[PDB]
Amino acid sequence: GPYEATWESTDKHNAAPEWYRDAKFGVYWHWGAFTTAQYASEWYPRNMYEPDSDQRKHHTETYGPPEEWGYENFIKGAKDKKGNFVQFKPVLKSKGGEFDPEAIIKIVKGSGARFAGPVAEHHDGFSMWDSKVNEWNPVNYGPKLDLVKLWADLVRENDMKLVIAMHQAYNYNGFFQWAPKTNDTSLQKLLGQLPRDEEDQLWFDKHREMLDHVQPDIIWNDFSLDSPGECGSFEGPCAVDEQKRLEFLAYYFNRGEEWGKEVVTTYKHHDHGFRNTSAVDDWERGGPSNLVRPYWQTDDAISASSWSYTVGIKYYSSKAMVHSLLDRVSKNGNMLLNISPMANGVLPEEQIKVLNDIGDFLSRYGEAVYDTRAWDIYGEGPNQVEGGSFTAPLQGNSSDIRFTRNKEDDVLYVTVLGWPEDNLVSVKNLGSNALVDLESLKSVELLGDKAGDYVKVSEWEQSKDALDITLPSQPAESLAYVLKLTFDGGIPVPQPERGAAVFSKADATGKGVALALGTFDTVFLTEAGLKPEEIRSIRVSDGTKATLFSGFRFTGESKELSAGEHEVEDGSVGSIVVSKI
Ligand SMILES: *[C@@H]1O[C@H](CO)[C@@H](O[C@@H]2O[C@H](CO)[C@@H](O[C@@H]3O[C@H](CO[C@H]4O[C@H](CO)[C@@H](O)[C@H](O)[C@@H]4O)[C@@H](O)[C@H](O[C@H]4O[C@H](CO)[C@@H](O)[C@H](O)[C@@H]4O[C@H]4O[C@H](CO)[C@@H](O)[C@H](O)[C@@H]4O[C@H]4O[C@H](CO)[C@@H](O)[C@H](O)[C@@H]4O)[C@@H]3O)[C@H](O)[C@H]2NC(C)=O)[C@H](O)[C@H]1NC(C)=O
Ligand SMILES: *[C@@H]1O[C@H](CO)[C@@H](O[C@@H]2O[C@H](CO)[C@@H](O[C@@H]3O[C@H](CO)[C@@H](O)[C@H](O[C@H]4O[C@H](CO)[C@@H](O)[C@H](O)[C@@H]4O[C@H]4O[C@H](CO)[C@@H](O)[C@H](O)[C@@H]4O[C@H]4O[C@H](CO)[C@@H](O)[C@H](O)[C@@H]4O)[C@@H]3O)[C@H](O)[C@H]2NC(C)=O)[C@H](O)[C@H]1NC(C)=O
Ligand SMILES: *[C@@H]1O[C@H](CO)[C@@H](O)[C@H](O)[C@H]1NC(C)=O
Ligand SMILES: *[C@@H]1O[C@H](CO)[C@@H](O)[C@H](O)[C@H]1NC(C)=O
Ligand SMILES: C[C@@H]1O[C@H](O)[C@@H](O)[C@H](O)[C@@H]1O
Ligand code: NA
Repeated sequence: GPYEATWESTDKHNAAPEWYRDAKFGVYWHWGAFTTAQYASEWYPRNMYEPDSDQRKHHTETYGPPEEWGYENFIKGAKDKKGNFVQFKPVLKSKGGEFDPEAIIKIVKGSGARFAGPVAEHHDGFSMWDSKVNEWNPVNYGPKLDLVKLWADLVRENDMKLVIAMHQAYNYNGFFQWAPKTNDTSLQKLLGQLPRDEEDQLWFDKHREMLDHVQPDIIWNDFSLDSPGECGSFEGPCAVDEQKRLEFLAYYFNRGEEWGKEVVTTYKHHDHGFRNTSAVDDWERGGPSNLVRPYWQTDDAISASSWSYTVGIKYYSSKAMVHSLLDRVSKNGNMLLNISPMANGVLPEEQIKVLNDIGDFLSRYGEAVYDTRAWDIYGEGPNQVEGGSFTAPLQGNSSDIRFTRNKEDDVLYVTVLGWPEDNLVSVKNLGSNALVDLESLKSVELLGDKAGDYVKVSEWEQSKDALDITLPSQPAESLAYVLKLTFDGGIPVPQPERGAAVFSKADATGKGVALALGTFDTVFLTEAGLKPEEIRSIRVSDGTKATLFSGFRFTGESKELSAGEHEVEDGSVGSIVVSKI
C-alpha cells in the first residue's frame, strides 16, 4: 500500500472522514474476563494483587490469596473459597444460556448508534478473538467462542460501522506490576512479563491479527502509547516502541485502502503516541470545556460506578446521556458511550432503558444531530462542563442551548435542554449586541412529535441581549427540544461578547468565523471554514485584543489589535490569539 512506517507518510491519512463526522454517536462495551469478579472496576485484575488494597482483601476472602488464586484462574476456571466453580464462560441463549448477543445488538441499533463494537482486549492480556499470537483467548478457554467475531458479524448485519477498542499497551507498562513473577512463559504473556522487544512486537501482532480478522472501521486505542508519567509507580517508559506504532499505522491505513474503506484510529488526547494529523484525539470523560478543532471524540458511560459491571453498580440518567451527547456534538466531537453487561452476558434492564431513551430522542430529533457540524459557538447558558477530572455528566435545563448547523451552512439548529415555562428561548448570539442582521432569517420552526414534523414559530423579536423566540404549543414531551432556523444565503457570523470575528472580505463581510478567547491555529481556522491566508478583516470586541501571527502555530511576526474593525493583508495571518484586556 502507499503508506510507509514514518510520521510523514502516515500524516497524509485523513484522520476524521466525513462518515465519522456525520455519525456523532456510537456504543461500545467493557465486557470480558475482567468482569468475572463483578467487583470494584475493570481494573480488578491489577488491583487484586495490590498491597493492602480493598480489591486484594475482597479477593483473599472470596477466592484465596492472589499469589495462589491468580488472575489467570478467572480465564482457566477455579473454585472459590466456598467451592463454587468460577470462570468467564458466557453461554449462548441458543444453547440454553443467558448470553444473547443478537438481542444486545438490536438494542444498540435501537439506541441510534451509528458505530458499535466490543472492547476486544483491555489491559488484562486476554484477546477476545480467535488469536494465534495470544493463546489467552475465549476460543481456547472459557466459553469456546470467538466473541469479537460474533459481535462484529452482528454489528454488520445491523448496518452499523464497527469500532474495536484495544487497551493492550498498558498490559506490559505497569498494569500487572503487583502480580508475582513467573517463569511460565505462557503466563508471562498474560501478565506482561515477556522481554520488552517481544511485548512491543506482540502489541503490533495483536492489532494486525485482529484487524485482518474483523476489518474494523475504527480502531480505538488506550494510553501508554507514549505517555511518560501516566503509568503510576511502575519503572518504565509508559510507551510502545515507536517503530511498532508506525508499523501499526501504516498497516491499518494500507488495509483501509485495500478494503476501499475510510478507516479511523483514535488515541487518548494526553498521549503522545500518535499524531493528530492522522489519528483522532479521544478526550477524557466529559470532553473539552470549549469547541475544539480538529474533529475529536470522547468516551462516556451509563454506569456511575466503573466501565465494567459490578454488583451494586449505579447508573446515570437518560437525560444526562442525551444532554452530554448534544454538548459533545456542539463542540465538534463524537461521543462513544460505554455499556456494561454482566459477566454472564446479560445487559441489565436499567441500561436497556437508557439506550431505549437515547434512541427515542435520536429517532425524533436526529436532524439536529446526525450529519450536522458544529457552529463557531457551541452553546449558551449556566450549565457547563468543567473539563479535567469528571465528577458527573452534564444535565441542563431550559436555560441552556446547544448549537449545530447543516452542511450547506444555512440552517442553525438551536437545541434547548428543557421546556421553558415562560415559553421563551433567548439566543444571545443572535441578538443585536452580537452585531447580527436577521434580515435573512426566513423561518423559525419547532421540531415536532415525529421526524419531519415542523410547527411554525410565529413570534420573535431581536433585543440587544438576544433573539427572543416565543414557542408554540409544547409537542410531545422530550429530553430536549429543537428549533430550526433557516436563513437565506448563510447563517450570520456573530460577534462574541468577548472575542473576535474574522472575515474573507476587507470590510467585515463575506465568509466569517467567530472566535472566543483562546488560541486558534491554521488547522483550527481552516476547519472552521476560513483558511487564514484568506482573512482580510477582523472585528475585535470591546474588552478584547487579538494578536495575529504569521506562522502556522503562534510563531513568526506578530501584530496586536485592539477593539474595533481592522483590515488584514491577504496571506499575512497563520494563527490568532484572542485575549481579554
Ligand atoms: C496537534 O499536535 C501538535 C503537535 O503535538 C500540537 O502542536 C503544538 O501546539 C502547541 C500549542 O499551540 C505549540 O506550543 C506553542 O508553541 C509556541 C511556539 O514555540 C516555539 O517558538 C517559541 C518562540 O521562539 C519558543 O520559545 C518555543 O520554545 C518554541 O520553540 C509557544 O510560543 C507557545 O507558548 C505560549 O503558549 C503557551 C500555551 O500553549 C504558554 O504556556 C506559553 O507561556 C506561551 O505563552 C504566550 O503565548 C500564548 C500564545 O500561544 C498566549 O496565549 C499566552 O498568553 C502567552 O502570551 C505571551 O507571549 C506572546 C508571544 O508568544 C504574546 O503575544 C502575548 O501578548 C504574551 O506576552 C506554545 O508552547 C507547539 O509548538 C506545537 N507543536 C508542534 C510540533 O507544532 C497541536 O496543538 C495539536 N492540536 C490540538 C488540537 O491539540
Ligand atoms: C527541569 O525543567 C526542564 C525544562 O522544562 C526539563 O527539561 C525537559 O526535559 C524533558 C525530559 O527529558 C526533555 O524532553 C526530552 O527531550 C529529548 C530531546 O528532544 C527527547 O528525545 C525526549 O523524547 C524521548 O523521551 C520521552 C520520555 O520517555 C518519550 O516520550 C519520547 O517518545 C522520546 O523517546 C525516545 O527517546 C528515548 C531516549 O531519550 C528512548 O528511550 C525512546 O525509546 C524513544 O526512542 C524512540 O523514539 C525516538 C524519537 O522520539 C527515535 O529517535 C528512537 O530511535 C526510538 O525510535 C524528551 O521529549 C525536554 O527537552 C527538556 N526541555 C528543556 C528545555 O531542556 C527538565 O526535565 C526539568 N527537570 C525535572 C527534574 O523535571
Ligand atoms: C525462575 O527462573 C530463574 C532463572 O533460572 C530462577 O533464578 C528463579 O529461581 C526461578 N523462579 C522460581 C520461583 O523458582
Ligand atoms: C436551570 O439551571 C440554572 C443553573 O443551575 C438555575 O439557575 C435555574 O434556576 C434552572 N432553571 C430551572 C427552571 O430550574
Ligand atoms: C475508557 C477507560 O480508559 C482508561 O484509560 C482505562 O484505564 C479504563 O479502564 C477504561 O478502559
Ligand atoms: Na492527515
